[PDB]
Amino acid sequence: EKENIIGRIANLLAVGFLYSESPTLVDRFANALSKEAVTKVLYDVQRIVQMGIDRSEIATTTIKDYPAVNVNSSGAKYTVVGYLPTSQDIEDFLRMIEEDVYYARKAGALAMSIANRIKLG
Amino acid sequence: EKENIIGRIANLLAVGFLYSESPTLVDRFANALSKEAVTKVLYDVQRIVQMGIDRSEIATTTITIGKDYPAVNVNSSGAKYTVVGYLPTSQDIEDFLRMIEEDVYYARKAGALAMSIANRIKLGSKQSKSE
Amino acid sequence: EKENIIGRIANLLAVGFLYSESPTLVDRFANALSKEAVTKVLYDVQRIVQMGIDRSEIATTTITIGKDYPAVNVNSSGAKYTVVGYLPTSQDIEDFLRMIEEDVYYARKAGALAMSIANRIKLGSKQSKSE
Amino acid sequence: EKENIIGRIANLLAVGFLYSESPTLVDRFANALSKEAVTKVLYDVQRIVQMGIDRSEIATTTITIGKDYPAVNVNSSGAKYTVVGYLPTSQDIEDFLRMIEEDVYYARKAGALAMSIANRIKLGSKQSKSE
Amino acid sequence: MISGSVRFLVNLESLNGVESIGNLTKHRTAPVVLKTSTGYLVRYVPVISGEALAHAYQASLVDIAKKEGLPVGSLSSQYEFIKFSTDEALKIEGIKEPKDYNDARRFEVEVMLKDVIADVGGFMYAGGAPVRRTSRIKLGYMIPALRGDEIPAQLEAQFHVRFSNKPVAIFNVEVSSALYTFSFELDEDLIAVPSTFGEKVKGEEELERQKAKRVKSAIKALYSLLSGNFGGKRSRFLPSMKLMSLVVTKTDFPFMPEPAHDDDYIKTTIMRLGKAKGVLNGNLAKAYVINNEGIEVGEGVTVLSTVEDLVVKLEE
Amino acid sequence: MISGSVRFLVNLESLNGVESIGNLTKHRTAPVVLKTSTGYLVRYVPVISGEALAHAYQASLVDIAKKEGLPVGSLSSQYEFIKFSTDEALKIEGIKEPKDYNDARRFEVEVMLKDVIADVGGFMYAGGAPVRRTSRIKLGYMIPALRGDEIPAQLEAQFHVRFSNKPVAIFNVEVSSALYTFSFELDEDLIAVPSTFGEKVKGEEELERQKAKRVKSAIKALYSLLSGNFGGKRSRFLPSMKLMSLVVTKTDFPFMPEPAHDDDYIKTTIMRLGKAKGVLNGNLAKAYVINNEGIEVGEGVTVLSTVEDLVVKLEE
Amino acid sequence: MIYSKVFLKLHWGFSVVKPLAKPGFYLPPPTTLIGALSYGKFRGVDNINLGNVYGSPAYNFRNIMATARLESEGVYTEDTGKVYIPNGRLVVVYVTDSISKEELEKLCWSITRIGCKECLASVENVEVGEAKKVSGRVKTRYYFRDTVKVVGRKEFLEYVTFWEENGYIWGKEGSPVRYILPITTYPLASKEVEVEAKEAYEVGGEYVVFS
Repeated sequence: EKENIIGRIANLLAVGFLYSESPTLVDRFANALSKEAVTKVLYDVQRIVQMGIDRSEIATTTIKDYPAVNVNSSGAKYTVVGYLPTSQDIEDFLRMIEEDVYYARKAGALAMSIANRIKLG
Repeated sequence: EKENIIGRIANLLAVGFLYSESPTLVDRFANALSKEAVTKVLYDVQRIVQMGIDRSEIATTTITIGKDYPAVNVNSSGAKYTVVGYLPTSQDIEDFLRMIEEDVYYARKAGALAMSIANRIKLGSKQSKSE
Repeated sequence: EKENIIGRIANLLAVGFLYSESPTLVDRFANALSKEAVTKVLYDVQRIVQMGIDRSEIATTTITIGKDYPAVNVNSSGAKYTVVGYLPTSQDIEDFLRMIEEDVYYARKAGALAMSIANRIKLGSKQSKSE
Repeated sequence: EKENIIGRIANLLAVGFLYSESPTLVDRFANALSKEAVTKVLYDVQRIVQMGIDRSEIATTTITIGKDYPAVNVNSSGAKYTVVGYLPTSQDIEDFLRMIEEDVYYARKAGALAMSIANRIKLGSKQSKSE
Repeated sequence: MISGSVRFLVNLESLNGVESIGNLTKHRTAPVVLKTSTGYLVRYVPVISGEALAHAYQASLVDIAKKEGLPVGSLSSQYEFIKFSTDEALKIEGIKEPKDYNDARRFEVEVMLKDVIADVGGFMYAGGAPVRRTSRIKLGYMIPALRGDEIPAQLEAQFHVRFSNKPVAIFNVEVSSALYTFSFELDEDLIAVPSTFGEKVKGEEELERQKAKRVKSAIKALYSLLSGNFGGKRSRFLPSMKLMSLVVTKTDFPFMPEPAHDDDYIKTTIMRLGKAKGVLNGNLAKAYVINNEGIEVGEGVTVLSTVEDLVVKLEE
Repeated sequence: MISGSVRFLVNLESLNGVESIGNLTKHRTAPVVLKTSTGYLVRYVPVISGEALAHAYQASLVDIAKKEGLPVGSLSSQYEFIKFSTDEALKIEGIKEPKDYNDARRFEVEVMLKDVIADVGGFMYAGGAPVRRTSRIKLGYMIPALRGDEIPAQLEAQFHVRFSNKPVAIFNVEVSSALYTFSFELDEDLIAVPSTFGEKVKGEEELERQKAKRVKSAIKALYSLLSGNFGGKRSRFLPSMKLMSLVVTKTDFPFMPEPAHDDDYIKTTIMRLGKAKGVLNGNLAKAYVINNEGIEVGEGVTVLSTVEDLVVKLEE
Repeated sequence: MIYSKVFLKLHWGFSVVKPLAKPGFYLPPPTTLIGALSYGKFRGVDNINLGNVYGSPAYNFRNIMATARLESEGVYTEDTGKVYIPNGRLVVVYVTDSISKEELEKLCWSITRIGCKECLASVENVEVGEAKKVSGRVKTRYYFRDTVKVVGRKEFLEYVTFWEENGYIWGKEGSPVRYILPITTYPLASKEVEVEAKEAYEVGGEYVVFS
C-alpha cells in the first residue's frame, strides 16, 4: 500500500501544480531533506486544492469507471486519474518520510510525470 | 470499555470534522504530545458541535442499517452526512483524559479512527453525487 | 501544592463560568500575557461568585461520590450544577499570583482545567434533560 | 514589612465588613483611583470599628489554632466571627498612605485580601449552622 | 605536540557549498543515527570538511611568512597551493628533479629551503623517485554536537532574485545553523626537520638557523583558525561565530583530548592526560581551558580569558 | 581594514519579503540556535538578507561617484547591477572578451576603469577565460539580538482592503518589530588595485591617479547603511529606526570584533584589539564607539555623538 | 603468546579507499592496524631503506596479528567512501609474540589516527594479558579469513578483499586475499557468529579466530 499512498500523494501534487500553474511546490517536495519541508508542502498544496474546491474549479468525478479529479485553470480543463490522499494517507506518508525522505522524491517524480503527460495532451 | 470510549471520541472528532470541513482539529489531536493539546482539541471540537446543535444542523437519530443503530446526522454546506454511533459522555471525556495522562497513544488511536470514519463518509457522498 | 492551588483556581473559574453562563472570564484568563489581566479576572470571577453566595445560588456542600467530598452547588437559570472540590483561599490567590509573576503559563493551565470541568458538567446536564 | 502592613489593613477592612455586614467600604477601597478615596475608607472603616469597640461587640483576643495567635472577635446580628491577626497601628496607616501616594495598587491588594478573609469566615459560619 | 578540541556556535552561514543543481547551491551533509526508545532515526546534518580549514590556515601562514621574511615559493606567492607535485612546478621554480633514491634527501632539503609551505604543509612528488612529507598540522571534519537526544542543527533554503529593467533571474541558497565542534593537532617538534634517513647534506645549518622563526610563525598561524576566518561565501553571508569551550594540551608525546560531544569532556581529558603521563614517563604536560558555557572543569588547570592569551602562553 | 558591529531598534517594519501565498505577503524568516539556561533551543526568527544592504550601499556609491566625477558604467547608471556577467552586458558596455589566460589581466583593468562599482563590489564573467574578483565590502544577514532567553522580536499579520463602488480586493501583509544587529567589513587597502597576477598593462597609472578619490567615496558610501536607508516597501510602511550602539575598528591586520549579541560586547572587543595589536606585530589600531543605551564601555576610548562625526573622522 | 585490547574513541570516523569511482571500506584493514600500531615508535620519519628500495617505515611489524570490531551503529556514505560514526567506539585486539608486555603497552598508548590525516581517534583505555589457544567451536565478532568454515546460519557474511604485507612497498600491488565480515549492510553494526575455529585464542572473554 506504500506505493498506493505515494501514488495518491503524487495525484495531490499534480492537481495542485495543474491548478496553480506553478512547479514550485513540486520542486520543494522533490528537493526536501527534512520532514519540515515535506509537511510544509503537504499543507500548502492542500490549501491550494481547498481554494479550487471552494471555487468549484476542482471536483471529484468518474471517467470501467475510474475515479478522477477535474481541474479548471485559466480556461484550461485537466483531468487527473486516481484518488486524492486521505488524512490517514497523509499521516502514513509522513511516517514514511520520518523513516526515509526518498518517498518525497518518488512522489515528486510521479507528480511531475502526471502533470507533463496532461499538459502535453 | 477503553475501546468504546476511544470509539465515542473518534465519532465526536469525525462529526466535528464533517461539520467544519476542516481536518485541523483531527491533525492536532493525532499529533498531540501533551495532555494540553488533547484537552484543547476536545474543547474546540465540542464547541463546533455545540454550534451545529444550536443551528439544528447536528442532531442525534436512529438509523436501520434490520435493527436501529444510534447515529448523528450532520448537515454542512448542503451536504448530508450520517455518523453511526454515540457521542462521548462527560464521563467518557474524563476517563479518556485519564487514559491520555497515562499514554498519549490513545489520542493517535482516536484520531486514526476519526479520519477513517470521515474518509468513508466523504467517499460515499462523492460517489452518490457522481451517479 | 502548586497543582492543588491551580486546581482550586480552576474550580473558582468553573463555578463563575457555570453561574454566569459566560466563557468571557475564562477566555481572558487563558489568553493572559500579563499579571494585570490575570488579577482582573481573579477579582471579576470572585465578584460573580460573591453575588451567587449572597443570593444563596452558590453554596458549599459535601457529596458522596463512599466518602464525602467537598463540592460547590451552583444554581443558574433553573439549571443545577455541582463542582467537586474546594474554592481557593486568600493564600491560594496570593501564591497563585506569585506563580503568575514567575510564569503566566499557570493561568493557561488553570483555564484549561476550568473549561474541562465546565464542559463535563454541561454535557452531563444536557444528557439527563434529553433522557 | 510592606506585606505585614497590607495584611493588617486587610484585617481592619475584613473586621469592618463582618461587623457592618456591608461590602461597600471594601468595594470603594479596591476600586480607589486616588489617595482621597483610600483615606476616606480608612476613616469610615475605623469609625465602624470604633462603634463596635464601644459596644463591646469588637474585642481583641488570643486564640489557639498549639501557640496563641492574636485575633479580633466580632459579634454582628447574633453571628460570631473571629479574624486572626492584628489590626493596623497609626504608623501602619501612615506608612500605608505613603505606599498609596506612590502606587494605589496597594489598596487593591489589601481589598482582595480583606474580601478573602471575610468570604472564608462567612463560608465556615454558614457550614456550622447547616450541620 | 599541541593538541586541542574546541566547540563553536555558528548562527547563519553557507560555508561549504558542495555541488549545484538547477538554480540551487547545496550545502554538504552527512548521515547520523540517533538512538530513541522506539528505535533509531537517520538524520542528515551539515558538515564542513577539513580541506577548507587547511587552505585557510596555509593562506594565513603565507601572509605571515611574507611579512617576517622567510622564503616563500613562486606559485605559492599566488594563493595556489599546488606544491611541487609535477614537473611543471619544478620547471617554473627551477629545481633539478631528484636523480635517484640517494639524492632524495638533497632534493627534500632544497625544496624545504625554497618554500616554507612545503615544510609545514608537506608535499608529494610523483615520478621515478617519489618523495613524501606528511603535514605537520592535522585537522578533522566539523560536525555539530551529538549531545542528548537532540541535534541542534537546522538547514533551510532561501529565495533570491536578480532585478532587471527588461525582464526576459532566480536562484536559491541553502543556509544552515548549528553548534559546531572540531579538534586539531600540531607537532612543533618536527618543524624544520628533514624526514628521511641518510647522510647529512649541505644546507641543514640554514634550517637549524631558521627553525625558531619557522616554529613561531607556525604557532602564530593558528590564531586565524581559532578566530573564525575559514570557509567560503563570506562576502554576502558573513557568519556570526562565538567561542564556548576550548581545551588545549601541550605535551612531549602522543595525546588527543576527548571529542567535545559530551557535555563533560574537560574532566575526562584531564584524567586521561594524567594516566597517559603516568604510563609514558612524560615530563611536560600542561593544559589550558576556556569555559564560557559553565560546564564542569575540575582542578589542575589554567583558566585564560581569550585566544590571544592562549597564543601568547603557547609562544612563551 | 575597517570593521564594525551595529545595533538597531526597529518597529512596525516590513523591509524584506519572499514568495507569497494567497493574499498574504510574507516576511523572511530563518532558524537560529539559542543557548538558554536550560539547554540549546531552536527558534524561527525574521531575518533580512545581506544582498538588500549590498544593493542599497552600491546605489549610494553610484550616486556619490556620479556626483563627484568618477567614471560609472552604462547599465549601472540606471541602478541595474548586472555588472559584466553575461555577454549582453559587455556588448552594451562596448568591451572585448578575453582570449586566453595571458590576456585576462588586461580585461580586469578596462572593466575597472569604466565602472567604480565593478571596482568596489567585484564581478564575475563566466566563459572561456573566467575573471574573478572578490568584493571589497562584505556583509551578512541582520539577526535580532540573541541576548538572554527571550528574543525581542514579533511578527504579525495585518488586513487591508481596496475600496470600490462595484464589488466583483482584500490582502494581508506581515509586519514585524525587533532589535536588530549586524556586522560589516571593508578593507580600503585593496581598492583601485588589480587583483589578478600578471605583467603590467597601460592605464594602471590612471588607476593610481584616482585612488584617493575612489577610497574617499567608498568610505562616504557607508553613511547610507549607517543611517538606515535600505530594504523595500518604504512608501507606505516607512519604518521608525534608531541607533543604540556601534563599534568601529580601524587596523592594519585581520580583525573581527564581537557580534553584538551580549550587553558587554564593547569592553571585550576593545581588550581583544589591545592584545591583538601586540600579538600580531601591528602598527596602527584605533577604535571608535557610539553608545546610546548607557551600557558599560571601559576606559581610554573615544565616544562619538553621531554617525556624521564617525564618518568625518574615518575620512580624515 | 601475548595479547592487548584497546578502546578507541573515534572523533567522526575513518576512511580507506579501495585499490584499483572512489568507494571505501566498511572496516579498517589489518595493514592499517599494524601501521597505526607502528606509528608510535617511528614518529618523525617517512622513509627507511629496506636494503633495495624505500617502501615504508612499517615493514618491521609485518608479523603481528590484529583484528577490530565496532561497538555502535555506523552509516556508510559515498560522497570517496566514508563510514560516519561520530563519538562511537572501536575495539582492537593485537595478538603478538615478538616484543615484551611493556613495549606493546606503551605502543598501544601511542595511536592518534587510523586511515588518513582527518581520522583522528583518541585512546580511552588499554588492557594486556596472555592468550590460551584452542580449536573448538566458539562465537566471535572480529572478522576472520575466507578460508574459515561456518557452522551457524549464513546471514551476515560479507565478502571483501585485502592485501598482504607485500603492498608496503611502492610501485607494487599486494596479493588479493578474501576475507569475511560478520556485519549488517545498512545500518552498519556488529553481530556475533559461531565458528568451528581450528586456531582461536581466548583473550579475556572474547574468542578470536585466525585460521
